[PDB]
Amino acid sequence: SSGIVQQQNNLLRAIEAQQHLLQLTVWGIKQLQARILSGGRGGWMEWDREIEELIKKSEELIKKIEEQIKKQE
Amino acid sequence: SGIVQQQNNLLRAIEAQQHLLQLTVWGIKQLQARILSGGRGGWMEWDREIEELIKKSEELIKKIEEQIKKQE
Amino acid sequence: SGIVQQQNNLLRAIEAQQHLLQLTVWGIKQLQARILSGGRGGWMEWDREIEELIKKSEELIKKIEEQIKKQE
Repeated sequence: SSGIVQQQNNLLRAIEAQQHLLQLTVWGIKQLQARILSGGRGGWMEWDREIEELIKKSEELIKKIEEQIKKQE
Repeated sequence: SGIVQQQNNLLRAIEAQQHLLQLTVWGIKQLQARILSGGRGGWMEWDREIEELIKKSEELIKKIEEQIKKQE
Repeated sequence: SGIVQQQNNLLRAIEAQQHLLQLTVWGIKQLQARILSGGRGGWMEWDREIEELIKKSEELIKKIEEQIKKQE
């Protein structure tokens, strides 16, 4: 059960697990930031922006890989 | 070069990023402890969601590592 | 798509997550600097470990992209 195909499927599951972890850490940072520094001064506004754009980019790629794997005919 | 060696390197990247993640979690927990005493405000659930995904992620990485070895 | 095209997409996913990790480390550092004065309490080693792991994984990521292109 250790072929390349299988390993690629497992790497994907690891990638998605870590993706979920990243969103959890982002949630935590926002909670702390909101309590310390209400308002986005010092670059937190561009930070929010970059995060949201990279989260979308990442979940899109994951979706696409999940589609490639299923696409097997 | 080749699919096998590229996969091993992908695993190394993911493993390095796993260690980075666990460091960032440590950082957040330290800060949260200082600003707010306790696990009120959602932090209890957060701690538990985090540790669940961490072990799951760790298991998959060890699993792939094993598959790579069994193939040799 | 095949294994080759999948690896390429996996790499892109990993590089996106590398940039995410860089952004979260930035946020944690901003917070720590505002709350705490020095590098006491483990933040000194945290900084060093973080920077090492960040360099190591982006080294691996850049290497893989190049290895793959060298396969043509």
